[PDB]
Amino acid sequence: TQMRFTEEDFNTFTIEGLDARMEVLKETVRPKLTALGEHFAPTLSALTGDEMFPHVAKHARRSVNPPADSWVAFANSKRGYKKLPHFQIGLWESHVFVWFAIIYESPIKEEYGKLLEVNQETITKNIPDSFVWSADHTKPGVHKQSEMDKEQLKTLFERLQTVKKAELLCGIQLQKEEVLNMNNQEFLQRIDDAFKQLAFLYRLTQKVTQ
Repeated sequence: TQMRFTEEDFNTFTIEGLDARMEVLKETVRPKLTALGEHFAPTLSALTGDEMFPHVAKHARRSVNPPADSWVAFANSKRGYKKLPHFQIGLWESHVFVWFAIIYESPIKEEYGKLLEVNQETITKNIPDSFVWSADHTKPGVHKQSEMDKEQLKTLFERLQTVKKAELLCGIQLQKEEVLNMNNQEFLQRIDDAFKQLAFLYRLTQKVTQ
């Protein structure tokens, strides 16, 4: 099946109202998120060495506010993903994102933070300058690695262990124009390649999570 997002998928996030937007989202975006979940779960399991399970994002059951983005997450749990380091594939009306994430809900984000600060040279070395970072998955903004200061990436790890609502996300962005002009396989390959680059970040946390 086709998993690459088309124009009607990005445009779904412009529909006004929770009810109206949700009716379209369950028709355009969600089916593709679920397909992406079944497709990439085996891959991440093979890549990380841990059993990975897909989790399509919920909206109406969690918030009364219309979602500006949706995604499918992958974690080493069959019931959830928010409390563990995970991966994500999603989109806003402007772009598609692929993340390795540690969000506020993670009860042990303080340890991950101290561990990332100790491997800062290795992380900088293995994460391409074309990648991006984020301290909050609910805001579309990101920080480009190419224009990331050494102190900036360090403070980002520090705030992860200092500020309770600070997060850590690393991945890539595929602009709407790019996604609309590439084919399915090229789309799957961009995501697949990003997971290969992001895999070592999961392994670092793998150790601290016992």
